[PDB]
Amino acid sequence: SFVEMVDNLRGKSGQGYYVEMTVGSPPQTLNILVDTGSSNFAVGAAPHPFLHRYYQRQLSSTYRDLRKGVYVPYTQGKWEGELGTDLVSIPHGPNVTVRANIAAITESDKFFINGSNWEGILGLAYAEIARPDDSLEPFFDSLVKQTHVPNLFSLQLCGASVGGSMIIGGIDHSLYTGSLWYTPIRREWYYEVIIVRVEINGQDLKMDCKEYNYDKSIVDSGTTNLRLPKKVFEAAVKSIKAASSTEKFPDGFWLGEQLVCWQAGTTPWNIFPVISLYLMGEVTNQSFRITILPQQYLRPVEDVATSQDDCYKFAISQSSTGTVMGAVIMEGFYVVFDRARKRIGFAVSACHVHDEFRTAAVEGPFVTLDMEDCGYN
Ligand SMILES: CC(C)c1ccc2c(c1)[C@@H](NC[C@@H](O)[C@@H]1C[C@H](C)CCCCCCCCC(=O)N(C)[C@@H](C)C(=O)N1)CC(C)(C)O2
Repeated sequence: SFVEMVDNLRGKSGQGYYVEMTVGSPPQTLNILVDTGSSNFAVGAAPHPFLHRYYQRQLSSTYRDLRKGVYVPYTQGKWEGELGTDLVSIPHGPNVTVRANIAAITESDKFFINGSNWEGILGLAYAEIARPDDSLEPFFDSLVKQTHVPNLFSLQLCGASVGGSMIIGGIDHSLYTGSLWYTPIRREWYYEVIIVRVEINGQDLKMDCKEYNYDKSIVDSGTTNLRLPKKVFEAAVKSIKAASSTEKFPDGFWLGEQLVCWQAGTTPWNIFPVISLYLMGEVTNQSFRITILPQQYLRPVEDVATSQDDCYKFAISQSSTGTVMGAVIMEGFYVVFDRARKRIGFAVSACHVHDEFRTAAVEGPFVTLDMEDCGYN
């Protein structure tokens, strides 16, 4: 019954992907942002200028207050609220209903986005990072523990405003081509992985592979960009600037604030390089790579000056808190979060990103020595 979940995600570019859910009794319908970078299920529960609707506890006969507060500070944005429980279901998901923890958001800061169509957040990562502490069982743990839904999910995030699929409980073989390559989940808190090699247009960055994972690398659908630690971001940008020196862009573009434009249909894709991330494999001394096209890290932005040009923002940004494989990296791949086997699988998506010459890829096997030395401590 996975066909029912195909195309159950929507979103706007740079504004995440959301799925429809219901909370309470009688059911209250809300759009919920799908976030593999956090572990709290939370929904707006008080008026807010950017909310079209909100969770009204006073109307749900199944609401149970927990007499406990909560706040979550993300990389950017934060909210606070009240903890409680209620019945939750996913209309275009498994045909079940679970009692789960819910944070009713009463105040927020730079969290809700003006005109985004979602009103809450579904953190799908592990208890270790739940707020206030790891005793607040996350939604997906509740789902698996109360139903027979198998302990895994897969995300097919599509670019161009955007759609996708979240298969809860398995893999839908019509959503990808080729082979699935698995990398171990290093530790169950974020979806942490180990990057063992980085190449740009086929040229190795020749860095201590510990630099790629300082102080961690994660798979995070709640983050738009590919976020790279200081030393890696500098090497990658320098490499990307040189490959595209044919044309000139403001330094505010390489800082991810200014947008570059071109005539409608003349974007010089061929001057921007492909980025290959090599990930630790399942077998000794074995890795595999995923190749990112520029159509992925040049995020198209809606120019409302003259809707006659193609404009983009550079979606690779600097980090001081580790590598983040954000939504633009996940886009065009089918990503399997195999919690049951502590591994994350990658395959070319059915909605893969098109270049009339190059293609995104997931290729292996590759031999890599001393992969364990690349994890940071
Ligand atoms: C568990 C939580 C406390 C936490 C704390 C730190 C933290 C993360 C999670 C990890 N995931 C972060 C992730 O969950 C958060 C979730 C967002 C607030 C969800 C709402 C906005 C979704 C649509 C616009 C995305 C813009 C974007 O890209 N935004 C807002 C990054 C900067 C971000 O922060 N997105 C990443 C990392 C580096 C490990 O840092």
